[PDB]
Amino acid sequence: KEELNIIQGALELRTKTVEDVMTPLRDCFMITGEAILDFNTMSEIMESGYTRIPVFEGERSNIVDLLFVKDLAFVDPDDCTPLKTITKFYNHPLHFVFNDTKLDAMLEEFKKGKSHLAIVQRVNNEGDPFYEVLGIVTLEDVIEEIIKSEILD
Amino acid sequence: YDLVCIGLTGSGKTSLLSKLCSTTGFSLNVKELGGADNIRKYWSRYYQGSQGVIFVLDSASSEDDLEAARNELHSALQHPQLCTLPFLILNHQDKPSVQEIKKYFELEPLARGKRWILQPCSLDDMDALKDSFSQLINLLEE
Repeated sequence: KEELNIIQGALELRTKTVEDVMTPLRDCFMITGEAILDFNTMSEIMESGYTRIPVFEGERSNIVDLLFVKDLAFVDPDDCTPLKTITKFYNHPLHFVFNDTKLDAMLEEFKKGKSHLAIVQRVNNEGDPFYEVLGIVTLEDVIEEIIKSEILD
Repeated sequence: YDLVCIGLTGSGKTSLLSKLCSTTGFSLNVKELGGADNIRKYWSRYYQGSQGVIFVLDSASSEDDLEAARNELHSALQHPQLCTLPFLILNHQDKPSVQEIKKYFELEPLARGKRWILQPCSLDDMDALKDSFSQLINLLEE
């Protein structure tokens, strides 16, 4: 009956990890540090719909800053302001979470409301082991998973 | 207890930490991160699973280095993984101005109402460091 759907959803959530629901790096919309916030780039940014865009330097796995769409409401597209100005001025925090982190803990990290996007990194391994960037995860993703489980209502 | 230490002079700070045990990466489980300019941007890759921070700043350093220390402390203060945690702010054994640090770091207005402690410490003063760490552990117990 209904309790069956409840238990199934709870099991699906408990088993699910952030790695399962994250968007892998190949699908993530990003932007390089060398970019300039001219008229064309703002069209490309405003069309993707993402509110927060990771900003990398050199490689897509080397994330150095975050870009907020609300920060692009006051900019004029003719001055051709470089991205470095906005990034260095705002300097938003960068959230890093491991791939093995579970839905509940990662969800607890968002509860403060100080952040909405984290970067999923893996403990990779010869050669000296390192952190490997897999993708990005958002509060929206975990909430979409929870409502997709149809537990509530 | 997992703690993180970030500060200028990353090898200098790891030497100050080695003085307690009788760098440029992952090192009471205190992980000391490097203080080089390039590694400061990648600092945030290690903050997960921390219960407190030990921020070290060279008060005797040049004005620009002090500016970098103030900016780094401000970035650490508002990080979601570190904002809810208590962390202690500590420099050299002998120095040629805690009030100046409070006024210029703007830690009175912003750093208000949370379990944060700015305490003096010197490499030649072991007992003062012990008392500062005792206060930090007392905050960690909350």
